[PDB]
Amino acid sequence: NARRSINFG
Amino acid sequence: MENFQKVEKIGEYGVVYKARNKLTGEVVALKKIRLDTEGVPSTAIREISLLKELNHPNIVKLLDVIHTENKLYLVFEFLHQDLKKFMDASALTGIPLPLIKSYLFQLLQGLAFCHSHRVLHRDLKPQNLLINTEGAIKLADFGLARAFGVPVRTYTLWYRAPEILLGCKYYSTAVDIWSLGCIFAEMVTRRALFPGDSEIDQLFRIFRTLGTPDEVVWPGVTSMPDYKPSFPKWARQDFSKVVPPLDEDGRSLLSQMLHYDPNKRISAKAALAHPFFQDVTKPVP
Amino acid sequence: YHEDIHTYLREMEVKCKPKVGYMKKQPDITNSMRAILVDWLVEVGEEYKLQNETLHLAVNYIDRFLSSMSVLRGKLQLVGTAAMLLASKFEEIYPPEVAEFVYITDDTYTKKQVLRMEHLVLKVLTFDLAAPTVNQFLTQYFLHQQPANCKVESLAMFLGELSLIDADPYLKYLPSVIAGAAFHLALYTVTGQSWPESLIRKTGYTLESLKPCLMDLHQTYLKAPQHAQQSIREKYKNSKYHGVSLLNPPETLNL
Repeated sequence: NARRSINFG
Repeated sequence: MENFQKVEKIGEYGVVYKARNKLTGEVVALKKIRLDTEGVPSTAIREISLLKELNHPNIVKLLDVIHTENKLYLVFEFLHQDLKKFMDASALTGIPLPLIKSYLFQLLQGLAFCHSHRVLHRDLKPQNLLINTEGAIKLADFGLARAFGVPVRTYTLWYRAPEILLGCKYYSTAVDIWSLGCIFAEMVTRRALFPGDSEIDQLFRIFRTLGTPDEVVWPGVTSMPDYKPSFPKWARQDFSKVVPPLDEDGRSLLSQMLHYDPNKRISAKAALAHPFFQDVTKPVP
Repeated sequence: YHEDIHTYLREMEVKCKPKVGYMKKQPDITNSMRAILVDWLVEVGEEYKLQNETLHLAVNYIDRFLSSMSVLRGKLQLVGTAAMLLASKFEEIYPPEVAEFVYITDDTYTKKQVLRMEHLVLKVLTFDLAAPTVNQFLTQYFLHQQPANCKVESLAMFLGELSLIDADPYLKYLPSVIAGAAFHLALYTVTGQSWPESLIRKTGYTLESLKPCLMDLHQTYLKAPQHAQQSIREKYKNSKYHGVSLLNPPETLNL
C-alpha cells in the first residue's frame, strides 16, 4: 500500500 | 520581533498588534501566528504565499515574514481602520457619494488585480477592507484566499453569494463580485443588504430583495443541491427602493454586480469600465 | 481575465522553476531515488484522496528544496512528506493531519521531525507555495478544446503525471511546454488531432517548439509499462480517468 518506509540505500 | 516595538493591540489567525520599526521608524501591523500540533496553519500559509505575489496599491502589502521555530510573525503596512469601523462612525450621516464611488473603484481595482492573478479573496467584508488617512481602501485578510489556477471546490454569511448558499460545487470569481456589491449597497444605505441569521434565512432575504430566481433569469437553479421546490415565489423589488441614494448608473452597476447567474455576473475588470466611474475621484474620508 | 491568468502563470513558472540538473550537486541522492519518492507520493495521494494539483505542487516543492538544499538518503522521504503536507495545506480544503503523514511514512519520522522539516522547507521556499504546475496549464488548454473529450483530458493528466517521475529529461522543460506536449500527445492518441491553432495563438507554442518534449513524452508513454515505477499507471487505470493507462501509445508521431 501507500504506507511504507522507503529504503533508498 | 526584536526589531519591533508593539504600540497597541488592534485585533484578536492570531492576535495582530500595531508596532513601530526601531530602525526605519515606520508603523506596521504585527499579526502574530502561534506555532505549536498541526505546524504552520493552512490559512497563514495561503495568506503568505498569495499576498507576497500581490503587489497592488489597493491591496494590503505584506512587507516581511518573521518566521521562526516557535512563532510566526506577519508584517503588513499599517492602515488607520477598516471599512466596518469607518461605516459605524459614519452612521449618523451617510458616507459621501464621491467617497463611496472612490472606495468602490479602489476595491474593484484590487479585485481585478487579484483575479488577473489566480487569487480568490472569498472573504470580502467591510471588516477586511482597511482604510488609510489619505482616502485609500485596500483588500486585507487573505487567510481565506485560495489559488484557483485549477478550479476551487467549495467548502461571513451576509456577503455570501447565492450560488454558495445553493450548493455550489466550485468557487468562482463571481462570489467576490457579489460580496463587493453587498459592501457597495451597505455603504450606500448604511445597512447590511442581506443580514441573514442562518443559511436559509440569508437565502430568503436575498430572494425577497432580488426576487426568487427562475430558470430564465438563471439557468440551472432547479438542478442544484440546496434548491427546494418549497421556495416562496417572491417578486424582484425595484432597485429604487433598495438603494434610494444611488443614481441610475450606480443602480445599474449594483444590479449587474448582484446578478444571480455567476456566469452573467459582471467582473471586476468589466465593472471598472462602468459609466458609474466616469467621474471617480480620490477624496479623503 | 483568463488570458491574464495564463500570462501570469507563464511568468510565474520561470520564477518557480527548479534548478536544472541539481541532482548532480546532490552527493547522496540520485534521480532513481527521486523517482521512487514521486511514486510513493502518487500512492500517498491516492490513499488520502488528494488532488493531482497537490501532487504536482509537492513534486515542485521537492525539486526546489533539493535544488537549494542537500539531503541524505534517510531524509528524502521526510522532505517528500513535508512537501506533501505543505501542498495539501495550500491546496486541499481539509488537508490531512500531521499524524496522518507520520503514519503514512510507516513511522520513519516523528511528528516533531515532520514539523521541523516542514519549517525548513517553508524557510527554503520562502513561502513561495503558489508554483504553477502542469495541471493548471493543462486545464487552461482544456478550456480551449472543442469538443471537450474527457479521454483527451484524462490522457493529458496521465502524461503530465508521468512527467513528474523522471527528472531527466522533464526538469529542463517548463510546465507550460510539458502540458502542451501532453495535450498534443493525448489528442493524437485518442482522436488523431494535432496541436490546436487556438492554443498556438494563446501560448505561442507551435508544434515545432514542443518537438523535444514531444519526443521525450512519447518515449516515456511507449516505455510506461516497462518503467520501474507503476503507481501512476495503476492510478489512471480506473474508470474515473477512463482507463487511459490501458490505451496503446501511437507507434510513431507524424511530425
